[PDB]
Amino acid sequence: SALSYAALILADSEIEISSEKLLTLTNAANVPDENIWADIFAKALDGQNLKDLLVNFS
Amino acid sequence: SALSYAALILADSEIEISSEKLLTLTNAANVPDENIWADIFAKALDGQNLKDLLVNFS
Amino acid sequence: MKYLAAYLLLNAAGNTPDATKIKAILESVGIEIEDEKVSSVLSALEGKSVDELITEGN
Amino acid sequence: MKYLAAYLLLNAAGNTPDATKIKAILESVGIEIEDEKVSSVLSALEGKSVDELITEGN
Amino acid sequence: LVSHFVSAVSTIASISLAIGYPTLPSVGHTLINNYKDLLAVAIAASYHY
Repeated sequence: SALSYAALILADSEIEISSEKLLTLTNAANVPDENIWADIFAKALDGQNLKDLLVNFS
Repeated sequence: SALSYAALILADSEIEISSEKLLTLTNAANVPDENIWADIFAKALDGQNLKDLLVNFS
Repeated sequence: MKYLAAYLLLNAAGNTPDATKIKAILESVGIEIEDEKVSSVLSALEGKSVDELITEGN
Repeated sequence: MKYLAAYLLLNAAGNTPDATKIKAILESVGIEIEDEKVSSVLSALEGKSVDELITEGN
Repeated sequence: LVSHFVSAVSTIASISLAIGYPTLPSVGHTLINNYKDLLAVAIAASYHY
């Protein structure tokens, strides 16, 4: 997903996963901003260990 | 890869993985130096735990 | 990693290259791109079906 | 280890022996080679298909 | 030495997969990491798409 890929790149670069930072990467890609989808994405990502989730999975 | 094998030998020998040190092992092998490939390699290896990466993997 | 997520994110939108997009996304992240890392990823990408590689999961 | 990486790196380039290369790579590392360790690795290497051993991964 | 070779081969292979440094063996796996990690964010969370 463009939104999931944007989150993993933002964490790899060392920058926080928020609405501004996702919006700038999303705009550079050329994909239109949709308020509901990135708001939703930050909210799922809130309270998460990105590192611990990333590795297990079937 | 000659570049990946050069990195693991440099860490096992106890020497830092930089452009000079990779270049000397690469030259001893007889493989021509290419600036872009060892430069990416040092850059990819920057900020890494070589030890932690080495062990898991499917 | 930065590079991997950036091209993946673009692939979801459906298009990618050196300056036009890869450079643009990482620059939108606020990070300085290493050229060698972009060049390596692109050279690897050529003649590959990204969708097919995804279809096995590993 | 030093020895393992050195012959592997050469194998990628496609060629290897006692003095000509094994000794040359480790010396390029800046390390003094133990002859007994080179001799043991070479003696083990004889009549082995390195590519086949790689094809199972362990 | 076979065990050590195969383990050395895995160290190289590992380094390759994770690092993303695309000569012939590593490549298809390196692409997969960037997913492995996305598909993945879904499993813990509780947004459904």
